[PDB]
Amino acid sequence: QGWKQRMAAKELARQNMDLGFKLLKKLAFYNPGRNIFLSPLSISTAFSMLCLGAQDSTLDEIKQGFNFRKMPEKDLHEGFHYIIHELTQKTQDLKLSIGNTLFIDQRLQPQRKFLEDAKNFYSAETILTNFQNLEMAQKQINDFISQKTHGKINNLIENIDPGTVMLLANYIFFRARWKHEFDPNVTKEEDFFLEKNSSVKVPMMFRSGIYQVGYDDKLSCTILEIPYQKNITAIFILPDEGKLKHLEKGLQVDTFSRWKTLLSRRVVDVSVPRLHMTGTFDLKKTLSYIGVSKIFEEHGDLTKIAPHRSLKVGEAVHKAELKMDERGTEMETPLVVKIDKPYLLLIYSEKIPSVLFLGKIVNPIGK
Amino acid sequence: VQGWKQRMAAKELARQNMDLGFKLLKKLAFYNPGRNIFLSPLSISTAFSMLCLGAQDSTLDEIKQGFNFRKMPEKDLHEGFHYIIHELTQKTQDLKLSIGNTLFIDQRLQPQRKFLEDAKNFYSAETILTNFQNLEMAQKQINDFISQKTHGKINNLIENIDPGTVMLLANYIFFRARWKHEFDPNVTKEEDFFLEKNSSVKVPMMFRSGIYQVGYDDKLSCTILEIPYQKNITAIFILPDEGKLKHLEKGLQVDTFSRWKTLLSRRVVDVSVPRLHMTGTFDLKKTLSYIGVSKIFEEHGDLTKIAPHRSLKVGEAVHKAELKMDERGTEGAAGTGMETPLVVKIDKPYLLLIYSEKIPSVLFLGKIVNPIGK
Repeated sequence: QGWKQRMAAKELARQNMDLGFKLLKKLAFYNPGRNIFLSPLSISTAFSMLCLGAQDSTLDEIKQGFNFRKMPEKDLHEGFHYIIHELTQKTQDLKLSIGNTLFIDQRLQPQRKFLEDAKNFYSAETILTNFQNLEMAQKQINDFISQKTHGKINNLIENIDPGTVMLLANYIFFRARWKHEFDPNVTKEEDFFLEKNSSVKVPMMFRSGIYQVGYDDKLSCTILEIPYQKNITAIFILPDEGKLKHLEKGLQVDTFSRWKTLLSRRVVDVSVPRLHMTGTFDLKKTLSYIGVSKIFEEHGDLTKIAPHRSLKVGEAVHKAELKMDERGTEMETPLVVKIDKPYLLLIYSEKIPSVLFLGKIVNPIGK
Repeated sequence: VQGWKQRMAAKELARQNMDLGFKLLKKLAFYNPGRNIFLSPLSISTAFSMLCLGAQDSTLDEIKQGFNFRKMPEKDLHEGFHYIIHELTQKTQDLKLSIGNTLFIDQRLQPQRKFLEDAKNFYSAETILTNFQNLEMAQKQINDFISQKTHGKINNLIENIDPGTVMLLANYIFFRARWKHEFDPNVTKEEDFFLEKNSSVKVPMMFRSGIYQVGYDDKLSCTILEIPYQKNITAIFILPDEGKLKHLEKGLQVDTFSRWKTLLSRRVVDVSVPRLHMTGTFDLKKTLSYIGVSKIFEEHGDLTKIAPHRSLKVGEAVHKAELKMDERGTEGAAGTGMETPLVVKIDKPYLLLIYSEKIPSVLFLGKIVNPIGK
């Protein structure tokens, strides 16, 4: 019946919503005035997969920071196997792929149990790499990712710290058709105001129709939902002028369960910018913001990966990519909501409630 | 009319190119013994025929001499290769084939429009401006372009750029195709591939039983198998008997293949073919030295039609061919969804030829000494 696997996925996806908001708060604090676009779910798959090979302090600190301690390990890996499988899709209405690749030096001896578990549960490959020549190792890695991602992720690695013998690559892609397509001709190049007096011309889409919309008088932010076809929803949170920081600080799962109350089906004249977002994150620095570091340190806890006490994830990279355009399947006083100022974006799956992406878009055409 | 003249030029160019390929394979295997040699002689020819659009005097004459372009007018040379590229270039489910020519020129130079338009119209070749004053950035700019254009099939094309380079040529070709009759991925076991006498290695070995054009040449002591693709292309496996590959290389010609075709016949065969993900990268400066072409990589006054500069020369030139051979193929056409089966196991060093049938052309030419090596 898949009942247990689907329950683990729902609990893991729910707990992951909390992680996403914690990372967004820290990433926006340490990187102000910059786009922050990531996939908390994708990041979680990578470090749940590493729990297949971690022990003692490293394993406990990973489960603590990601909140994996609430369920058994057997169900943790069975839940993520369900999540990845359901999501992993190459259809016309949804192009989604979650990639996890662990590069290990070829002189080390990866354990077969880990290798097979990582491939079966997470579809994660373990590639032998020549970390004795970092110039060669960097070329091996980038060539592998470029091939696997069909030229979408090229030059994934641009620097390898000296001493690296293991590197983790996490990458995700998303391309979905809206429930009601936007008119490509009504899409004009409008202004996106970076500040109260700083503008840039960006392609701005437009459509009028029924959307669940509201306003949160606590955070002073408007909430709009533009639905995708394949049971996914794009949630645009447009804060009022000067309340973006206030929104960032107060964002919580309690806020997520609360915004649902303020929604209602209404006719809205929506103006949404197009997006082709790519986010690259050093997972060593990012995870430090949530108290995970031992996995990137030598403690002798990764012997189940390769029999060596000095083993550690020397470098870890996350890459999130999303393309939002007009493609799609196809009453009262019209409302007006034009996203023409810094906003937050959440791509929320409805089956297996999961936050696929979490974005702070300060410039839809910046990079 | 009907494209007859263009299609005749293409056939004459493709035929002459078979001779070049066998000449290059012999020289590359001599200077690179015990290694896989996988290249596309046709792709290399498109690159240096395209440069004939902008070369003059000694450089132009030496290219036409070394590549044997002197036999037909230049108008027909470029119309023939334009036809070859057009027919081959496909991005369908049954065949993904693309031949790429990209000229990277330093941004201080001014590429001439006549050359740019002819190279784009006849050969689909792009001319991208690069900042060769920062060689690290130039190498990443180039490789990222190729990876993006080829969807990650041709990666890290360039690995080194000599200081002073102001022009760089990248020629690259990749290949994916569906067999006429797919192989069962489940029957694909890891069998032995004998690198030498009593020296074996485990390689993924595909298997299928069906009708194939097969034969055997008791003179050169080699087996000839043809596994056809769907879109009018054929994989030609020449399997020498143990220790007979070296003799075969010395003397391989089109005449040899024309004779082997006599020894073929449609027969039921239990074929065992290794899986392949071949990549070959070649410095075209050294490769073309084996056929007497060098001036294009030297400073003469012959490249002014490309860019007006007295010191202009092709500072670097790289060829990269990429191919993947796996089980993918058409479905539902064998048995239900005849005679004594023969047995052909490609389990020792062999030659591979990807042969186009409309415009008889050797798309790829490979010496596989180890299907999982290199």
